[PDB]
Amino acid sequence: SMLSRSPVEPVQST
Amino acid sequence: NKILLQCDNLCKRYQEGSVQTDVLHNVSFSVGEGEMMAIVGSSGSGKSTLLHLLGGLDTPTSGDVIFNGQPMSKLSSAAKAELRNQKLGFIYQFHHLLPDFTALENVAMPLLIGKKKPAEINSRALEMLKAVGLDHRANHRPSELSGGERQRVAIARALVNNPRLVLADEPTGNLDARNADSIFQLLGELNRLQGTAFLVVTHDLQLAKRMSRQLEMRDGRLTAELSLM
Amino acid sequence: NKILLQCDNLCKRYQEGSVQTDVLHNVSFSVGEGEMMAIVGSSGSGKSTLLHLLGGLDTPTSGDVIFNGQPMSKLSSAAKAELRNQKLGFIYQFHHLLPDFTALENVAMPLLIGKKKPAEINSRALEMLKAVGLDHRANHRPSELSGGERQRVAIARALVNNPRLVLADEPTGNLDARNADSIFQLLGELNRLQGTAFLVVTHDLQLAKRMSRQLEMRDGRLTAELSLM
Amino acid sequence: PLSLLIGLRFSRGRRRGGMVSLISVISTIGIALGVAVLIVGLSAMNGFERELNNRILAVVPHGEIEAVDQPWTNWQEALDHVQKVPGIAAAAPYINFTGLVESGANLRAIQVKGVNPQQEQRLSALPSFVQGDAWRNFKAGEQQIIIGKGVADALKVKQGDWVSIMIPNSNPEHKLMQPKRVRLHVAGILQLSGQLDHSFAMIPLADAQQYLDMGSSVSGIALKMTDVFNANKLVRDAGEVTNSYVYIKSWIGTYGYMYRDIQMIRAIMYLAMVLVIGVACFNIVSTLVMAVKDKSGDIAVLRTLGAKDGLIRAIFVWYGLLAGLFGSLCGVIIGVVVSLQLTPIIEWIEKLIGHQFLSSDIYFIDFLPSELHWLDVFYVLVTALLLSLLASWYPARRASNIDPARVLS
Amino acid sequence: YQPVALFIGLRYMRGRAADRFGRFVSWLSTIGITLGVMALVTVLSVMNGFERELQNNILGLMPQAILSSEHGSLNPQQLPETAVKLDGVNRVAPITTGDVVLQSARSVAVGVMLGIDPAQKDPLTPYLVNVKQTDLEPGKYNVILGEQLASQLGVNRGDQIRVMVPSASQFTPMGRIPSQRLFNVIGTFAANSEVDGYEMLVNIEDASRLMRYPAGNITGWRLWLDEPLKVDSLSQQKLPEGSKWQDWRDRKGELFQAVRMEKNMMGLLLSLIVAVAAFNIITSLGLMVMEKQGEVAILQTQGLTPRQIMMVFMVQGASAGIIGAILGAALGALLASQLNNLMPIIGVLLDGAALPVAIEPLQVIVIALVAMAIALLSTLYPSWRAAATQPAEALR
Ligand SMILES: CCCCCCCCCCCCCCCC(=O)N[C@@H](CO)CSC[C@@H](COC(=O)CCCCCCCCCCCCCCC)OC(=O)CCCCCCCCCCCCCCC
Repeated sequence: SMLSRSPVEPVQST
Repeated sequence: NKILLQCDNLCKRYQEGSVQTDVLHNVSFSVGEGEMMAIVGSSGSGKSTLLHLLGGLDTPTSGDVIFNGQPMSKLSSAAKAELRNQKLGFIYQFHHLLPDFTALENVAMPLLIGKKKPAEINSRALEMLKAVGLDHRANHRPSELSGGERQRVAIARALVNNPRLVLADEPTGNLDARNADSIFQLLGELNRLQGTAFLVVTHDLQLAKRMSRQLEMRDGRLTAELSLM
Repeated sequence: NKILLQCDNLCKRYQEGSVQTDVLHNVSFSVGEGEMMAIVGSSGSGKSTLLHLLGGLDTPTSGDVIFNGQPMSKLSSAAKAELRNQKLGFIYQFHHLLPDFTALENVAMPLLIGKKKPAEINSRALEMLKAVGLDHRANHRPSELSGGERQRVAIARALVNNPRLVLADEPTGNLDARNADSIFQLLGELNRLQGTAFLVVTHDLQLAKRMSRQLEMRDGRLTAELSLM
Repeated sequence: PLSLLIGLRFSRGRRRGGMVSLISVISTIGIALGVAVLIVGLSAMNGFERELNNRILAVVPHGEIEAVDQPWTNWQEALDHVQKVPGIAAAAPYINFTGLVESGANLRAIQVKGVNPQQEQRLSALPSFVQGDAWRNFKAGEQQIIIGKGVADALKVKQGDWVSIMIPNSNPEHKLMQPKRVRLHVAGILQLSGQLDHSFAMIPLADAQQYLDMGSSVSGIALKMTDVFNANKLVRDAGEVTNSYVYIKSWIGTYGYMYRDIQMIRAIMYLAMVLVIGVACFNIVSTLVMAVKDKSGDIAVLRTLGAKDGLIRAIFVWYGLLAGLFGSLCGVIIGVVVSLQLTPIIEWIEKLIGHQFLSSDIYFIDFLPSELHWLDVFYVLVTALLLSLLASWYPARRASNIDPARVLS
Repeated sequence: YQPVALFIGLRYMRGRAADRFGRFVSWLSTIGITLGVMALVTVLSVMNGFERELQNNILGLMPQAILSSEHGSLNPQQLPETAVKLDGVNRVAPITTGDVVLQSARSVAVGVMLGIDPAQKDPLTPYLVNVKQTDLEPGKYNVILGEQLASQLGVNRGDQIRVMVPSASQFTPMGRIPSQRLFNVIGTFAANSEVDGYEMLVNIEDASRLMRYPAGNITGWRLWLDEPLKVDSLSQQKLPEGSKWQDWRDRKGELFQAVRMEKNMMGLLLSLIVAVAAFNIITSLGLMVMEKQGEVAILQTQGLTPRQIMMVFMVQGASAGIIGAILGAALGALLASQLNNLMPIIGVLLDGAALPVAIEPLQVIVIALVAMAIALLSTLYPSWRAAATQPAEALR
């Protein structure tokens, strides 16, 4: 919600 | 006879029924304007409660006090404050000084509440300080003062506004002779020139005997009420 | 000679400079174990402050007090508390009791401070109640009690642990004759059996004539020093 | 008790009722408010943790192994090699498509998962969350599809309804045109949480394999841990067992924001409510300072009997500590009465105030949960007592070193 | 002349220099109010910065308002842009918005198509990577996808994706056929935002023709707002005849609503602090009156009215509240917009911006005034009791 600003794509699939 | 002040059955009750001791019943006083009335008695004999009631602080349980037809109880509290400020001078047993305020501020407090202009009141205060000679101690704290000094500050505060009735409950009880002689001289010229009524209760028989009028409140009975003239 | 306490030029000052009064100079007193000393004098003649100083509540302004070679100034407060709780008994002028505790608790407190086991203090309180006869006071509140009773409970609290030094500042002021005779008898058997020294300061000259030893502090000179035995 | 019981009599010695007992009531109200609301917050976030443990992380694949170049030719060997890795509770194959779900002129683009029912039963507690379905008749080769509640209500469909599924099946040849339009039968409705039911839709794995006309292969392997908080390195090691060309994914990367949000909110609650208890301890400091200034005579009477310089301090420390205990217990009572009826309380608030709180699918649970862990209550009460003692310590030291006779005269 | 009670009230707050602790006890209420207002100001500024980042990352890159026609599409000739004037709106540009399904050779997804004129810049234009905005010529069917949307679709530059709209579907005996068209991707938009996951950019002519709109028409006018979060108030304005107003609340409203409700919550969760601090003031007076009644009696023997004793105590309470609130707001402003300096020296958990800070002076003033009002409400009662209670009854 408020901190929704999470980097939507942090995956960096190894 | 008396029209200015009419006191009828001044009584105070703060207990329940059948537990109140029959100490006083139908006690009336003759208070006259212009006369310096003195009351004699011993400490702890129920003399302070009546004088605290006489100041208009509390409403008497029984009896009426009439000033030319105007009851105090139906009268507004602002008029009561006016009476306590410019008509009546009241002193407690103790010094009851204000530690947060300086001696000069405590002395000027009766005028300060009176909403008077700073110029003339400060001029009169400075003239009185010069006449007394106590200009040196102006910024010092009341806490570090002696009993006689603070007692005389209280007396001066009581005499700032020149009230018609100046009520003094043993004003020299905590005073030594060095201050007592000056206080008595001050009272002497105040009585000679100003003539303001003083209600001075003091224990010394010799000093009180010289007075024209002597009233005695002992055991709640009207025992001695003597007027030479 | 006295070994537990050594007093040299005991003096007390309670004021700052300038207004300081030079009323006392080189005044030392002789306190002997087993003897009941009485001090007489008028009001305001330094009778209460000196009695306060002997209890270790404050440090003396001038003079030296030696307790078994340990100076009081370098002595820790724990030792002074131990002295005040186990060896010295002090009685105030006024009632100065604890309004929240019962009379039994006020009597028990001196040994409760001493971290003693509850059993012996409870037994002592019960024995005191049985021997004296305060079983009638089972429904009344300690706050609403009389003055003589509370003063005598203060005395009993001062006599719980039988201190060597029992200082009594006016022990009979609030006690009537029916209590006064009993207190005098109690003091009699305490002095006969326990032998604790009593420092009784009281104002009535006629009754103080009955004390074993009478000492006079007048004009800064040791003039009258009478010891019957 | 101990010889410090004076404090009790110093606390129960209240007379002249009014503006001397109202002070204790106000201090108790402050301490109780802070402690009770802190306990309610902590219990609510414990309930949030429990609900996340049940609804979300117990149905999602804890680990994800997806071949990037070609569909898994030897998924069986990799599955057997990874199932024996310690720290892994279960494993299963799956195939992940995405296609056009259509019914009643309503169309959506939804992701579809194909998994063997008997294997996904061991893989997660997801089938236990189905509202109602035939657990025995649900099998492969029956044109059976199971749809989440969100997709079902957005499609205005119910159980036992036919649905069209469009799949691209694009190929380099001319077969890429005319996308496959298969038919499926809805057999169950999922109710996971506020967000997960809007995306999950399952078909049997053999049905998916027949729908793509592919061989015995799957698009990935799903993994269920025994311990979930360290799933990153665990799934990395599990994938290291198989070929290195595969892509690994952990549920941590997707749902660790939920963990860190729950921990951050709990920390914020604890810090703010420690501030609240600190203000109430300012109240306690004021009350004890007035207590010293009113019982200076009594402490002098105590000291003239041989009291130690730490005894009076102890009296007032326990005075403050008992004033703290009264409010802390009066707040713990509310924090236990609430946090056990917290959900009906929130429902009643919703009835009173027509405003929905945790719904609107931008969170993971429409309602507000609650779970009272008594360890949290113990921690809160110890925090309150420690703050009260820190408040009480300095007025006690002030009381210890004052003699009224020395300073007044 | 000032009221006399001001002097006495301001003088009781000071003194007691022989111990330096009673003054601290009297200022405990001010310290508590200061701490509460500090926490409120700094946390509200932090949450305002977080929602500002959401606004500049979610709403800043999507149509903030849309003015359309009541029935069907909008006719630009019927409603010229020159007549589109409203409050809070600083820029208006033609746009067509649609909900679309994108089918690739590898996967399928759902997204939002934004048909715009290349000649006018958009907040999405600075983020375009190796893709000229003017390259979206009409008839070329040019589409720019978001980075996350492209990854979901599994396509890149030079690959074609089938874009379909079900809202413009045609019913026939062969079922319902949504409108379909092949689009050529020429790049990706990198914004690192939720909007990049579903929003794609196309030429306005191609999209307008795709939705089965008559040639030359557009879906509506995209309106930028200086304060879009108050759009509901701007939703009540007078609109041009025959037009309807829609905003982001249709799609991303609940989220933002929740955010506000969150902010508001942590808005009471810390406000309770000053509420408790308000109670603290009561206790202070409930003690200080008890510590100064013997002086009030003297002030009662003089000309002070009981209604003026209530003034002299309420002014002390109010002075404590005002000093606490003002100093707390000042230190909150001083501490906010500086946490991004203190965070580096310790371990940092967040990535990128340390802590967004958006200090709105209106919020700070409103909460300071609310704290002052609560302080006055708290100090009203003990002041009244001190005024109404004669010294004799308390002493006797
Ligand atoms: C009362 C009605 C019930 C309402 C229910 C509401 C529940 C919503 C939240 C639930 C969380 C769910 C978990 C998943 C969250 C998520 O996925 N994602 C994220 C969604 O965005 C969570 S953001 C987390 C928010 C939540 O805000 C909340 O905390 C709401 C808590 C409420 C939880 C409900 C339980 C019941 C308690 C009710 C409390 C009210 C008491 C009533 C009193 C009478 O915190 C934040 O604001 C993020 C933090 C940003 C601020 C950082 C501050 C930086 C500090 C800098 C240092 C400055 C110096 C300071 C000292 C001077």
